[PDB]
Amino acid sequence: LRTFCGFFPQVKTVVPASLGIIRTAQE
Amino acid sequence: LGRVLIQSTDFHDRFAYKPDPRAHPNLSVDARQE
Amino acid sequence: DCSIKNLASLFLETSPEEMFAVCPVPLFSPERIFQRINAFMKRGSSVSEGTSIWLRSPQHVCNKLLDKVVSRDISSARVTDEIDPKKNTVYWHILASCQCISASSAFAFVATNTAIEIIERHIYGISEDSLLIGSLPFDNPTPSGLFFVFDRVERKARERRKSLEVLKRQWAGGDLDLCLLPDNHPFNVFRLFKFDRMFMARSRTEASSCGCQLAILVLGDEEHDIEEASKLYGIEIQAQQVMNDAIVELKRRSGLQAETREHSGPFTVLQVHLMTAIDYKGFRVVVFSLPATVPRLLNWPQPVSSQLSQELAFVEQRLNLASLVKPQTWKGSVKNDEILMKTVLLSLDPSDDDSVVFYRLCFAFPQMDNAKLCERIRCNA
Amino acid sequence: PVAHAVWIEIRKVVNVPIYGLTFRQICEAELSVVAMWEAERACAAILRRKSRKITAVTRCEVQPLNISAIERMSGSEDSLLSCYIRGQ
Amino acid sequence: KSLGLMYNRFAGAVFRDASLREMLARAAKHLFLKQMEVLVRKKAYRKVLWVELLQTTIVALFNIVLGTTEETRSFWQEQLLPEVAEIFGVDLVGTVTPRSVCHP
Amino acid sequence: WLPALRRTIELPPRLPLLRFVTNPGMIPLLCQQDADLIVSPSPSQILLSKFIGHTLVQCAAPLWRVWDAVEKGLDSDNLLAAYVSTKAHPLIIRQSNWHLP
Repeated sequence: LRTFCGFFPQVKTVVPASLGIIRTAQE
Repeated sequence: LGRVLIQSTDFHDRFAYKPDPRAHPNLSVDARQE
Repeated sequence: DCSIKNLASLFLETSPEEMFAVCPVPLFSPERIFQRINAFMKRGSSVSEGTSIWLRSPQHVCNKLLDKVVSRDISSARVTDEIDPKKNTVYWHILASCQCISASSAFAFVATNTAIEIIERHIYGISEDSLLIGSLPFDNPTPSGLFFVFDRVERKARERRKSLEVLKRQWAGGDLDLCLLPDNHPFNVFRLFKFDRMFMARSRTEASSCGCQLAILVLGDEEHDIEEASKLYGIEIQAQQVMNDAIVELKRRSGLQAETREHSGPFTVLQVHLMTAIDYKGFRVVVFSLPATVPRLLNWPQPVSSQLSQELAFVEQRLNLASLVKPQTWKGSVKNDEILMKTVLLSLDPSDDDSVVFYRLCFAFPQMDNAKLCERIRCNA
Repeated sequence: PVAHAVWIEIRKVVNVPIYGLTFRQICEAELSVVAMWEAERACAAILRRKSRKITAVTRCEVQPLNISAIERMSGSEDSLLSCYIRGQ
Repeated sequence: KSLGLMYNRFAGAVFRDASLREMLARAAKHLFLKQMEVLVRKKAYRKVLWVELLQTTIVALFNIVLGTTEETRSFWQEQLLPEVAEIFGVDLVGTVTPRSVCHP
Repeated sequence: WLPALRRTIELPPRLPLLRFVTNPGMIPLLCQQDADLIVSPSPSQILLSKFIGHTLVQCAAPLWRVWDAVEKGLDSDNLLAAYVSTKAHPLIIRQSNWHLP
């Protein structure tokens, strides 16, 4: 139990900023 | 051992506090109610 | 009798009297407990056929009596109309903890019995047969046990050795054989300095077939003087008392948790280590408890989910400190120079590793200074 | 009638003087008794057939040896050993 | 990384201490990575156990950034604030004494 | 000669019965009449804490192994043996706690 405490992974994936879902909401 | 050791004996100067020397002692132990 | 004999009545309105009317004030005599602590001996499991030694040794016995103290606890204990034994009554538990401290004190009487005969038979006895007067030429032999006179004096000397044999018998064990344990034994984990002397002491009497008290006599280590080597054992004894206080809480809380939760492996691998320092004539002759097998140093890099790492984290968070034992790797052999500056994990057992003891905790509290290693900050501080 | 079995029911070993063997290894092995109609004469192969090997399941007791001697001589891999090997 | 220019131009208080809080959060991020550089250089993962070594460095950093003791005021004025000046480009060493943004 | 004694286990002050010694209110004594007309530590609570306090430290006495025959004392030939020379008798250890009295 005392081996996972604290740290959590920060993930920064590659959602493309040109898809139709993002483009509709941004515009 | 809580009680009093004593030497039953079968001009002593006081002021030297010391048991009297004697060969073949007769030691016994009685509590100090007796 | 001379016992409590079923502690009953006690209804909170009885009297200031009737307390001193049905009780002694040795509530348990020191004969009733010792005639049922020899039950904690012959009733025990894992005795194979007849061969026990480590099980009956006072190192192990006082631990299992501690495992009986922690069992059925205080909050559900009941007094008064509980005349039936073998239940969770306070009369059972006051009987049980009195077995625990009688096991520690019986180790202590054998401790001071073994203590005097080390320093007299091997050190202060070769120069005690004669040489009262130093104006006469004082020629005392060196102690090799460590590595015609007038008729009146002769007959009173025969009276002396005969009468001192009565001292050595009865109250003490009826004489005891010795072993010298040369300077290559793997019991040197019990030892701190290279110029210390080991002495096994059996019973050489009917006993309870236990015997096995080894002692270490402090003498120094070259630039470390004899007062230095003695005092470091002294701070070691005064330090193991405090970890013994943290560890009896580990027995208590882990026992309470494992009982109440699972009433719906081992008990604890951090067992209590019993010692006694002496300070007789000019030396300290501190006595340990003898293991059946060799002590082996445990490597502290350990599994996270293992028992030894898990409940050491509880002992640690009670002591309000940080990591006591440093990361150590133990392939084999010793060095005997540059005495070990770190606390270690002795693992005294023939069976699986379900009973360990602590040692060298004197090198866990810092050297303090402002540099001599006897001057330390106090363990309770 | 005639014979076609024996169901040997070993209960517990007592003082096997296991020699050259790290005390630890002894209680970290797989103590197992293997039956064999003499003739076989310890035919290695037989000592593997999962029909003659009753392995232990308890914890073995690597006690010392006589004591008051090997205790002063140290080392002495010799160790009286036992285990409640319970099985037919 | 150009938040230092915003700290000088912010007039109001809620925007000033929010940018100040962000720079000090990134500061203790950088000093944790700097100490992590030391623990990967000195090859300590072979001797001391790894994850609890990570945990004891984290609780040492939080006790030394957030604190009501003198080791906190000495650690800020000597290590944290000078490192703010090199990565965010503003010399705020001497005016942001730790009882200004000590809030959780 | 007096041999001293400095041990690791005198009387470990985390035993579950030493809670009864420190605060004698939680001893599980029931009552027949009304409980609130009793002082909150009753005399049976306080006195039983005193007996349970003697018994643990009497066990902590290192002489308690032969304590029944300490009271009866040494007879004649044992007293001569202690009288011969200044040797540590196994009945006189140096007191270094003052806990029994």
